[PDB]
Amino acid sequence: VLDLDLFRVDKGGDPALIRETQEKRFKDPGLVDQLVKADSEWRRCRFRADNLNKLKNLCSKTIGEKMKKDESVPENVLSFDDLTADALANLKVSQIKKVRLLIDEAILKCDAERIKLEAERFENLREIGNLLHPSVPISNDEDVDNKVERIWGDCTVRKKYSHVDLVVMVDGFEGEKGAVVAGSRGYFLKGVLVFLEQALIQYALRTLGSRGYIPIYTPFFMRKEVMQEVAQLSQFDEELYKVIDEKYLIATSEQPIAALHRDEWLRPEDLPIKYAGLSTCFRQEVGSHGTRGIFRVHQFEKIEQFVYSSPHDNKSWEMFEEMITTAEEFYQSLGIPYHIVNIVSGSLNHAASKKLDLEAWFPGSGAFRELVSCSNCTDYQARRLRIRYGQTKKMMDKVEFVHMLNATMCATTRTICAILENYQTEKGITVPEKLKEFMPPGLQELIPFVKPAP
Amino acid sequence: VLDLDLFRVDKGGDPALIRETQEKRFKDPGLVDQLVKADSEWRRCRFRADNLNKLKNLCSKTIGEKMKKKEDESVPENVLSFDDLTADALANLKVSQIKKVRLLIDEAILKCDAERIKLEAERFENLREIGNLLHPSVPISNDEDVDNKVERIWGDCTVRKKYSHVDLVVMVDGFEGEKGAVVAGSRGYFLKGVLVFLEQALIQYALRTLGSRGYIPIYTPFFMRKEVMQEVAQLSFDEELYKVIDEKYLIATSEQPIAALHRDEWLRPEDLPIKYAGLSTCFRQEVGSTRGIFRVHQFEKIEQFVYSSPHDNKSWEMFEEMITTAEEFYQSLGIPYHIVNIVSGSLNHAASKKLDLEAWFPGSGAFRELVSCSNCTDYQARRLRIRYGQTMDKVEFVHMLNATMCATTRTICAILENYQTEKGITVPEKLKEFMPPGLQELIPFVKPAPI
Ligand SMILES: [Mg+2]
Ligand SMILES: [Mg+2]
Repeated sequence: VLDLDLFRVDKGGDPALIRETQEKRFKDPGLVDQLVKADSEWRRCRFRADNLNKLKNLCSKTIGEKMKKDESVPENVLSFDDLTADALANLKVSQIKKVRLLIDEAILKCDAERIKLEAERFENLREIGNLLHPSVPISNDEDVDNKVERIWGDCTVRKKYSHVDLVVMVDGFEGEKGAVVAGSRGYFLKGVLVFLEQALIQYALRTLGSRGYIPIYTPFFMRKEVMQEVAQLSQFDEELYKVIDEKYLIATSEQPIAALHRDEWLRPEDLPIKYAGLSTCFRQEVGSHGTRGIFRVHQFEKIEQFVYSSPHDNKSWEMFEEMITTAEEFYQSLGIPYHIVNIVSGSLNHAASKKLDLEAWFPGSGAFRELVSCSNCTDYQARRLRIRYGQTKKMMDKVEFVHMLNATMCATTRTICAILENYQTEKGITVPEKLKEFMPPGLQELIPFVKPAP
Repeated sequence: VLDLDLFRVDKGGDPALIRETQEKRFKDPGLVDQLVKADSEWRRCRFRADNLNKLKNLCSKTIGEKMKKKEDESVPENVLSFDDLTADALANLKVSQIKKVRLLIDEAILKCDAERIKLEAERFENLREIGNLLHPSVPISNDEDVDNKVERIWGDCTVRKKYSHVDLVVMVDGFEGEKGAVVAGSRGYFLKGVLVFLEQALIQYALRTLGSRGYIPIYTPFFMRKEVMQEVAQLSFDEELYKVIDEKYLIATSEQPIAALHRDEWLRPEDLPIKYAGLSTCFRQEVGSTRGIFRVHQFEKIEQFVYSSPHDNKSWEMFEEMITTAEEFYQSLGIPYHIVNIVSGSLNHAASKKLDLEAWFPGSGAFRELVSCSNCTDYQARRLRIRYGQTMDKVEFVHMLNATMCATTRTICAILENYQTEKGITVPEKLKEFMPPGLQELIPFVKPAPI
């Protein structure tokens, strides 16, 4: 969520800049005007209600000195404007009472507004997205305007089989009974594919590990209270699962890891802190209808990159590029062709300044499909989670919050499909060099077709 | 659930033995008698009704040949019986006699619709509560602590070492349980760094070991639909699992999804044994109520699931292979342990026998179970309807055995407590190959102990 001081010109903000961003994503720019308005009303109330406190006091102190010594009149010329220490000392105690009653009744009307405002403010702030990097293509149309930045390896080449067939032909896949047991799209992974996935996971962990990442195995479900801080409203509907306190099944490894450092002060010598998330992830995936394979599925393992960065100096954008670079070199090494894609503003979620997708070329399917997504969220989440930049070297008006980035480096199911269609040959699927050491004996070299293709 | 013919003496049964068993288990010996009664009442109704009918036809048959070939008294008394009314005695009784005898047979025909209800009532209710046959070796007691039999011991289970698994897990900087309780709830945890690596080593080592002994590794869904989770899982809906919303449950073992894999199938005898190494993350609510990774709500588990032939000793030989395979595993990891034969009182209804491998924790000064192996014979297979062969005469069911070979967090604790030293945790030889460089000799203590 954005700093409120950004919506206040007297605090150094530019409501105009945010109005304009709200336009670059495609969303209501008035959502800003309503926030400023409600914020201003909020702020005037705190001011006016402090005046009323003084007027009430003078009232109760004077009704104080008059009971140092029933009888009534309607008697009001007094608007609170005309009300003075002397003006009231000339009045019957019954009249000063009916005035103080008009004050405390106004002081309460403030508290009523303030309350309905504090919310109308927070409901609006939640729906206003983060500032965009200048490089983001401005469009609402994802397919036409996503912009291809780099290409690598041969993305033309066509091969014989789709990954749907190949998971059967090597007999690593039970989708019929998986569909009975867990519901639609449920699956079992058999044999070679289990050993293959373990190799991927090992190679990824080794990779990130030696680049400085700390492998971390997350809990798979989060408290509903911590979840609301790390995700958005369109998350709790589209894909998350409800569990019974009351908890949600994590859709990524970024959720628990963000909440890991919550309400804490990270020291600059310690940044950047890089984690390699290892988790099983669950997505309800509403909107994806259209039959089946292991590619789009409700349950899978991910290896995620999560980085805590300093706010200053562009160290977070430097880290951002370093993060997608790590992702590329991983797929480079496994010999998967891909192209990097800069996602349009309309398709970014609220916390993202910029998003890069690495999309692999699937030779069998003859399509690009997304293996990786990479985001810089700057301080948007950090400020909700209160993760503060912990500098000891000077004195500060307001604290600064760390930058947070997350990339999903490897989603085992999708990556496996990618490997399968790219390494597929005749006898079977060739095992990628970088994975051989991680396969069991007899499974290095090739993975044979044991069964015919549908 | 038991084969109904086991209750029927003339079907080869021994209802005494089943009673005796139910005694040995300490469950209710009565539930047998009830069902022998309801079963017999129905069958008696039925044999009467069927056999009383077989005579009514032989009444009409030889009554047919009578007027056709050639040739008025009361009913002769020496024919009314099942055994005394036979083809011959009908001839000497003429006809218009046979006619009247046939009216007495029809007066005695009854409907069993009333008795059937009662039988099915007993089956649906009681059958599920009569436990499986016991292996001769199962010690008979209801008190585990005193009467569990220790069959074997390996390595030195006396030895003490300085720190428990609770401290080592901190000292290696492998655990954030403070901040994992914030995120996931009570007992929630993060595993980090060296311990994420140790565990991937274990999973790799376990799967090589099972894979090269002929097991097919299988990665199951981590949740199943409420409907199917009911149709499969053992009486122990004891543990409260977890609920997901779709109406789904979070699995507590791989055993449930896999069992559900072969449900309602006929299995080629040629193919058996079918051996699976199940690999899944498991979720246990009720962790039992000072926080380690030993008792937690979520952990990875590698399980052995075997389908076997019902004939001869095959499943009991299989049972021994399985418990052995595990011992050898913990042996190669250099983990001291003893095998425990679990008493009759404590067995699940489906278990014929259960062996527990309990490793020794030097730091803690305690035995804690890393492995449990059970042979359920055809008990569950019969309910799941997983059939042996013949894809007519009496149907047979496969035997099913299952053992959890490695529960990663528990195993990891055993390794730490046993391999601890002054400098760090020595890496166990068979694991070295699977760890990253810098981790192959030793896992260092980078933090002071929580003292
Ligand atoms: Mg996607
Ligand atoms: Mg446990």
